[PDB]
Amino acid sequence: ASLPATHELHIFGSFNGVDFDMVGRGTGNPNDGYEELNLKSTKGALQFSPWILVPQIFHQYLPFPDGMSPFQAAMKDGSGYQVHRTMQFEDGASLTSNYRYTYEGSHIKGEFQVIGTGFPADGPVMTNSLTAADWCVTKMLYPNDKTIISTFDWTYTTGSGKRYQSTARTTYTFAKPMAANILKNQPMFVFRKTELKHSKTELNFKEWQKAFTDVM
Amino acid sequence: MASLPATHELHIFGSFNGVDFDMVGRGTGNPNDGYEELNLKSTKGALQFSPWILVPQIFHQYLPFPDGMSPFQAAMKDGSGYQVHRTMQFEDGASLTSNYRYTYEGSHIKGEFQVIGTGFPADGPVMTNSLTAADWCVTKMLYPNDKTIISTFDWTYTTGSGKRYQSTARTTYTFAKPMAANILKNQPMFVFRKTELKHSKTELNFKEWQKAFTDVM
Amino acid sequence: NMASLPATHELHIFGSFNGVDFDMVGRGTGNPNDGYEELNLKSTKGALQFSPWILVPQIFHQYLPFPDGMSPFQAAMKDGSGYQVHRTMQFEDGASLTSNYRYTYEGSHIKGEFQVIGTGFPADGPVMTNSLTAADWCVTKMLYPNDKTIISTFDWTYTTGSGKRYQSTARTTYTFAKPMAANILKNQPMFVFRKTELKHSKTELNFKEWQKAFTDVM
Amino acid sequence: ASLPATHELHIFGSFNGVDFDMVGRGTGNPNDGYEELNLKSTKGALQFSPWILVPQIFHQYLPFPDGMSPFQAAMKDGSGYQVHRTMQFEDGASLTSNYRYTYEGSHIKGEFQVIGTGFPADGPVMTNSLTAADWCVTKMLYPNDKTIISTFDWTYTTGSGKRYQSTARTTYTFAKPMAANILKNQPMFVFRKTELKHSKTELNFKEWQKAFTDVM
Ligand SMILES: [Cl-]
Ligand SMILES: [Cl-]
Ligand SMILES: [Cl-]
Ligand SMILES: [Cl-]
Repeated sequence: ASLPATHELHIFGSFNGVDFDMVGRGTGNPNDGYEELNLKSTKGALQFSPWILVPQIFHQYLPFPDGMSPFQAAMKDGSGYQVHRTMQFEDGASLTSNYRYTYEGSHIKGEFQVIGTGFPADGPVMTNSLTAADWCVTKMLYPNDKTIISTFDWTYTTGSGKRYQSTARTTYTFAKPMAANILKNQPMFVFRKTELKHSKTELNFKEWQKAFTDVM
Repeated sequence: MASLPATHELHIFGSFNGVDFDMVGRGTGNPNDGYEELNLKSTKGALQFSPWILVPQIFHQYLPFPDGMSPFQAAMKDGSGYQVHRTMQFEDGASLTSNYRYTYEGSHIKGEFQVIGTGFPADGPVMTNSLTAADWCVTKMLYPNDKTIISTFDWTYTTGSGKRYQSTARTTYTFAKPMAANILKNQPMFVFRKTELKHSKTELNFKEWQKAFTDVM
Repeated sequence: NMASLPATHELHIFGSFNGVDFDMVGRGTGNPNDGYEELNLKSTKGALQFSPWILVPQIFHQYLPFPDGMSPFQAAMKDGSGYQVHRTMQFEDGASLTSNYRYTYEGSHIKGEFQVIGTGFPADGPVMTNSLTAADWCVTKMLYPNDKTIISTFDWTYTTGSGKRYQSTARTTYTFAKPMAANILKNQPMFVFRKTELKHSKTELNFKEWQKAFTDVM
Repeated sequence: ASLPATHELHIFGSFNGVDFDMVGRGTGNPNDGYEELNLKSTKGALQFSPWILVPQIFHQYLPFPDGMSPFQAAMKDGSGYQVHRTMQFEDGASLTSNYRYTYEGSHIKGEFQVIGTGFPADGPVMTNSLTAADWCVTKMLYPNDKTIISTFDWTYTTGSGKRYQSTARTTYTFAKPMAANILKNQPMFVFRKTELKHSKTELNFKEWQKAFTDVM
């Protein structure tokens, strides 16, 4: 019906075969790409660094340079989209996820399944040694009118000073075609910053986004 | 009643390019030589994609090792079991991720497989139903710790045009209890496999042969 | 002494594509205050049997300024210690393109020796059929795992005559003889937005590049 | 014009921008794939683990199950082939190389250029922590009559107990078309074992090879 004002997320799955589950609510601004979110565990203490859930934890808040993003258009007309993300880490770990949304006016309900495996017991994720996520640029292309393929190199800083790297690849599938003005402008880049304050069981997340085809 | 498997059943489901699919069926196998065969039928009408893309998605509990039980077999016997997480990244940009869960009762396996595929082009061999066969394949397995197997292979199909359709496969196995020392000593462990698939748009018959080895010579 | 940011450069670029040798030589200029470069190259061994677009971005980061001052490439030229470049590119159709760049400096002038080896480009692919029409505008990500190394990554795509893009994954390692300055090392990651243009025949090309480094667009 | 009995190698290039150069002589058996090689450094002590020159340091010794490999056939008629190898390591290092050959009867002369970068100072290569190369299966496909694409996951055991991994990819380009009996029989696998006895300045290398399409 309209652009998003609020949202809620049920995020669940497993890391190294041990189940996790978090729920919570959030808000954001569709005019500038800002979004905020609180999450609490429903199954006790998290076994892994909560930073590994960034960027898992809402592009319906992202505007484009000259109008609505395809994500925003898909929310307004109700046809929507599905997300499918893969992340391969330097130390052999793999993190795959799928996002499903439903829309109630200006409210979004997220159901995000997230499966992580192969994270070494002594690596930065399982030892809670991640400190921050690097600022990041995503490259988006449109191989057809109902598909976005997004790529970025994702890196955390760790307590040792070494970075922890992964190669991210995200596919968006739309039920209806994206508008002609979106498809004409390829590639579309998105710069993003994130912040996360976390405990063993709870986290508060913030994101800022800016889309651009050109910086000159 | 602990045993190696004689029969299995599968519920396999998920989506390809945002379109849901669901199949169910039953199979048998020989855990002395890695043979298995499976019949599946669709529960949501005709499949929108090449049934070959469900191989190798569609049971390593049938695989023996050269010196004795595989960790897959050992985890079935004692009932502690394992989970499977597979990622396949295709040459044309498509991605196929999946997650396998099992339950056991004696010599019978019940499989619940979730499979999500996206980014398969409209004119690619998956969506045009142009995959003709799966190449015979060698998997490499390593054990980074006593409860994890990392499996890698280069997965290729033949197509109608003669061009092969390629993907890079990575599979993680996560066990509830430690694998035995006789398993962990032999690294890398390689597995040579062959597959056959007869299919319509609603039904398929799958066969697989397997042979594990550390040394060809 | 003549320690300087670059005004001019020359390039000898050579190696092979699908086992057939090629060799080009030429001269160029640029503006190290805004990242602009222009380069003219001519073949010394006949017609190029591959799309000249496959030599982008092979065909000078000494022209790139950073937002707050010199880039490490500029600083390495200014003091003469310099750097080596090692680039790998893996293409969607299974082709492989690896290269190594060596430089010498005389004041504001750069001499480049670039070795470039391409293999596995299919006979009916867009490179060997001269079907590449342009290179997409592109954002590179740079990180510094130590004081003498830069690791760079980008997803590199061309438009083609068929209408569908030709993709590769690019990874570049820069190795510096002396440590990079602390102010450079503090600002990570450093992104670089770039545009390119290429006019070409089978034996000659005119290349243009525009660059803009940034840690933040907001 | 002959199958190989002996060979010599000049291997050179750099690791992390530092030049290296080795020369030496070897023998092998073209009827079973065995080859042995001894090399000496010409620029003093090597600054890296000599294990990182495996598998860099002669498929002209490899037979196929139905006769000559394409590598053997290319030597026997003199048309030959070029090799182009890329290896991407788990800690961010890259190793690329190019091999050229000339033939003098049953004697091969190899000129191999090897460039390695991004090997961290505390990684297994630069600390000399590699203990052995894992036994390995290569997969070979022929996308056309003059090209072979070789893939393998390459791992060393180390002194820490953790393996050191890379993803290896090799392209062979032939001057003449390979024979029909090769092109139809895809994929071709090759199982190999290696042994290395090394010092800072000298090494003895051994390799055993076996090509197969089916082990049932
Ligand atoms: Cl994304
Ligand atoms: Cl597997
Ligand atoms: Cl770069
Ligand atoms: Cl090889």
